Amino acid sequence: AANIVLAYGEWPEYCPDPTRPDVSVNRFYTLDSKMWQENSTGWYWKFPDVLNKTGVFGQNAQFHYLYRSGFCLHVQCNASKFHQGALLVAVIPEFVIAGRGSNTKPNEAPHPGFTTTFPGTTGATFHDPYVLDSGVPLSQALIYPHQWVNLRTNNCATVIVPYINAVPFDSAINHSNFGLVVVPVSPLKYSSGATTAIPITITIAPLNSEFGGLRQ
Amino acid sequence: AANIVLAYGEWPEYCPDPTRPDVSVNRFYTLDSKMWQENSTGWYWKFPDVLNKTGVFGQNAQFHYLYRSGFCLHVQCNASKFHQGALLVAVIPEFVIAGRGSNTKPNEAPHPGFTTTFPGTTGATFHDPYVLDSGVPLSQALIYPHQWVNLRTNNCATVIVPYINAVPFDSAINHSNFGLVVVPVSPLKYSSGATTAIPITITIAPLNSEFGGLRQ
Amino acid sequence: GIPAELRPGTNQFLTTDDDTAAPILPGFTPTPTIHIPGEVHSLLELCRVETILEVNNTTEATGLTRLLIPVSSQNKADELCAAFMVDPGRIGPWQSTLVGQICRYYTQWSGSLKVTFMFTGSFMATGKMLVAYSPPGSAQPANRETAMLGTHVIWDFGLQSSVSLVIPWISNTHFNYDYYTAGVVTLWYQTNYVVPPETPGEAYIIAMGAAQDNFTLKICKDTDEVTQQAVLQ
Amino acid sequence: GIPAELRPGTNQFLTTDDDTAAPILPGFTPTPTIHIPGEVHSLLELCR
Amino acid sequence: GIPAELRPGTNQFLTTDDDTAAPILPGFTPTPTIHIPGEVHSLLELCR
Amino acid sequence: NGVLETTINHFFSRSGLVGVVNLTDGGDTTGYATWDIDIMGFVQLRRKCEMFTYMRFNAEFTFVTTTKSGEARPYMLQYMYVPPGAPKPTGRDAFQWQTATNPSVFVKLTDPPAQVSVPFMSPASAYQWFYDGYPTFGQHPETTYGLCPNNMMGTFAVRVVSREASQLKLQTRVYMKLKHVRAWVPRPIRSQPYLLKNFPNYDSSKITNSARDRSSIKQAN
Amino acid sequence: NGVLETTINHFFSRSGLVGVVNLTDGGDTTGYATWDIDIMGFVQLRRKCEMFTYMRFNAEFTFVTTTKSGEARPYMLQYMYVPPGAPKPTGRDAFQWQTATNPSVFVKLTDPPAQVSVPFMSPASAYQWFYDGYPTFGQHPETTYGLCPNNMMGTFAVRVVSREASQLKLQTRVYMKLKHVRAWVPRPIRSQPYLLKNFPNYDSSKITNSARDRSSIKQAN
Repeated sequence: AANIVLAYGEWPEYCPDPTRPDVSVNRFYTLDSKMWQENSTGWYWKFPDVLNKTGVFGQNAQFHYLYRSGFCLHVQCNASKFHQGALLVAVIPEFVIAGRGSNTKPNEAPHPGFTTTFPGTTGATFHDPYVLDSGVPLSQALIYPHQWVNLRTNNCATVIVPYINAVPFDSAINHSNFGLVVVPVSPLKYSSGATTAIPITITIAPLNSEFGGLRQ
Repeated sequence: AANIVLAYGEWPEYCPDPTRPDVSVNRFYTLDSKMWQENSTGWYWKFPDVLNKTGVFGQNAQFHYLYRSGFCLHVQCNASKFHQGALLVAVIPEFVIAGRGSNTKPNEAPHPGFTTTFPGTTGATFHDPYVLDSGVPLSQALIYPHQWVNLRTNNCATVIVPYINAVPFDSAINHSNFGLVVVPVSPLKYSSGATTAIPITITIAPLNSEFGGLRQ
Repeated sequence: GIPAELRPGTNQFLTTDDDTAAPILPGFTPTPTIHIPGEVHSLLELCRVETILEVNNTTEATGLTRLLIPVSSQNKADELCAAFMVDPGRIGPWQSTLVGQICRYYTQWSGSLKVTFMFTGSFMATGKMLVAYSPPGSAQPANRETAMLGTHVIWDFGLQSSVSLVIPWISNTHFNYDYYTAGVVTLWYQTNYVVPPETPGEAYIIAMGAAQDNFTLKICKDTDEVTQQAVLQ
Repeated sequence: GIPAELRPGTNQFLTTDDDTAAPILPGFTPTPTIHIPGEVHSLLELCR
Repeated sequence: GIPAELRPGTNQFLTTDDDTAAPILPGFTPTPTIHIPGEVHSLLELCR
Repeated sequence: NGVLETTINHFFSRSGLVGVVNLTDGGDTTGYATWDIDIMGFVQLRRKCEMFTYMRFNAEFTFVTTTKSGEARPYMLQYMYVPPGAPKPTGRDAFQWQTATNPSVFVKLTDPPAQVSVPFMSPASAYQWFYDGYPTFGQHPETTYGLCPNNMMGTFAVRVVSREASQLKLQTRVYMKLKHVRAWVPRPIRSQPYLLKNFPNYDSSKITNSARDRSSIKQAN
Repeated sequence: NGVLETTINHFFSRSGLVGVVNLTDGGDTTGYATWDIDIMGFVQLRRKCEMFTYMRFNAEFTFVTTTKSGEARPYMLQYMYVPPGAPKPTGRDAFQWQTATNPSVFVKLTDPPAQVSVPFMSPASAYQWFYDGYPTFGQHPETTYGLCPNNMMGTFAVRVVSREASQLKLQTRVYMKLKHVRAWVPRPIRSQPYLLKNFPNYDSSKITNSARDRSSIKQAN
């Protein structure tokens, strides 16, 4: 709670005068924690996906043709004072993974599978995080809205992101607005006898939500 | 002290709002006098060089990456009323000597040696002064800031020169802002029995100095 | 009609020129623009973001470990940990940063830069480092003692988990024998790395840097950073 | 005279362009328009 | 468009002429000038 | 010190070569040439507009046409621009070329180049070069990932105007200037080389390091 | 009595010929021609701008191109200007020519000449033709004396636009006008002839006297 990252210096707002679910969708969703250990390579969550199949929020999104909202993300890491490491918590818009294992043709180019593109509630894991699986240089990932969660210092990272897109409304199932990337820049180290695997808990509050086009 | 030559009608100033050595560098430096005799061909001193290896001023210039200052130059000639002659004291910016002894090619063209280009504290001596070793016509050297020191009349010549350059700051070791040329236009003549060689003393006060980029 | 006379430069196409080209669809009105957050006006806004330098780039750690420089218990006090030249525009640690990659598009730059360190060791660990900057024209500092006499910061981990050092000024100038001498920044062990029992005795420093407000660039050019030449198909 | 310089796009005929073409009959004045009911301005009027 | 007529002296390059040549780098702003002492305006200043 | 060279608009100025198209007349099968508008074509301008996410701009095209030997001759050319959604010419003599809604510029080969401007054509408020998702709403059962039709900017087609076929051979360098550029939500700029034209795919085995190596960490050049 | 002819700006006006470059097409090895911008090239304009020390101005270049026989033909040409610091074209077909940041002017051979302006390109506040010192800061241990990179004004390169090679042969007279001229801290003007292009070096044995001799001192013509 010491520092919040407010993405792009702009707060979520409603449609700039399409319905609102009152306060009904306002509450914390707590994802299954990820277990971070010496060799852990990082994780990511395509965001207007993670909540698609779970919760009251999930029933709205699957049954409505258009969707709009921002989010508030809290990433906590519980660990002792004898553990050490650092993570990079970043929210990167329109995160698009890429086919690796090069075969360059019009035909056999190895495009990612759906389970690899949209991971679901359990998120996915980077094959090689150095490029963020985008082919892009992770060392530059600090451009995006980001926070360092460093076990030496505060263990929490919170980031508010507004709704961003070229259009006011878009489908919740097909299009994933932003992904959430968590990478272990400096590897986790611990002395013998300490607990081996450190959990990572991400809590997400779909604040300021809108829906439309209900399907009976 | 009767007449001072103020070069280009403009006084030295500090950086037009990079540090200043208070008054610490303000004092006279007196170079080894040059001994002028019947056949003497003239002398020159590349100026932000002469002081480079000598004095408190010298330690600053060698240990700082950037340099700025003007100067005040006093040229005295001691001699009797039975001696006669004239000297031309001129301060000529960006004085560049030249390879003589023509061989014209891209390769074997006889460029000057470092000891010939930057003479040091003892200055250097013109091979053929008629061209000022620039290939340029000495008879036109009166363009520059200059003074005549004529043994018939006053024996002193003083010239204040401001810092001039295309850039505000420049290196003290590599770049020589201006040279100081002293030539015996009309040769020295004396009757038999008089002292044969007349001394020439040049005193220089680095007024209004600045330094920067110290090197431990 | 109005008497006119043609001048040289007629009937020429200058790629960098500017003038109104006739709209192919005059009556078309484009979709009005909405408010999209995070608009970028200047590239300088985009340089000031501090991004990670690779200070360990050599043929040993190849991977994400290429971004991290170590510290250990076995290293005695008063010896060098790591050093890197500070220039955005040449090869090495700065090619990973934005300021480093953004300077490839411009021939001349100058201004102040900002180098920042972060310590990933344990909360129980403690020690000190001396991080010092030697201006251009001065060579690699040979000893901590001579390094101290320059511009330095004593940085104690237990107190601050992060330190910052502003290099005062740096710019390029021409007119491989020149080899563009610039400053270097070294990172020394002030004291040996102290760690309690049952705690890892090896940690990483992570270094990142960015330009400051007065940093400017000029004379645009294309990058040699890509040899690709038109993938297409 | 007035110094001028030609730019690309000279001597081209762009079908969608707009500019005054020289009237073939300058002194001709057409029959003045009367009021005919049911004038159509936009096609949207015609969609509804 | 504006009716124009070309006059003799069209398409000629006169070495001593004067007119704006199109800047090869329009968006380039050169280094601002500082004060350098001893500026020369006329050659007469240099004859005296 | 003038900021104007670093503005986002000056960085995309300066019309470069976005494509080249060749034309030969047998008169019937292929008497024409077509070029889809794509600014991803070459790698210099691609790498620049892939450091952003949403971009909104105008395009200005200049068509430099010469012959194979290079010496011109007063043949007339037709540059047809078929806006996105219109059918493309299927032949030199096809009825596509007389469609009134496809603008054209008739210009002779011996003239200065022909030049036109294109507005911002998207239904969306800006282009987006990075789209995470699927274009279809039909519940894709699950190569169509990432490709959004919204970025179609249209097409040019070129022919020689004549009743019979003229045996000349041409190629057209097409230079594009990019005007009134607004850009949003920047990205990092790509380290890895490009493999497929339209897709981010890279090579996992050959990955190149972002910074050239050196001798030892504690020795600085 | 009008002073305007003696001003420092009028004295450098009046575009003269600063160079000439020849071009021949074998198509591959050398299909192009390059000319570095140097105003020291000829001895008339050199001797004028060497009577000053610092000068700041603009350049305006006009390219007069003809054929070997002299009769034109409508071939298209490309004049590329590579600003200081950019790599120069290494071949007719090299990728250097498609670089967007190198401005170009496509003009046909039968047109009036092509004309462009160059700004003041130095990082320094003015050019300096006389530099006393060394360019290197690296403690030169001690032919590099006097040569400062700061005066590089860039380069032009010329090619013929075509897919195949055209067998014509060209030469380009390039006239340069010098605008908005400011000049500082004058020098004396050179008596001795020039030997090396870029250096003051002169001949010590052959020195010529500044004023032609006469019969006796006390007889005036």
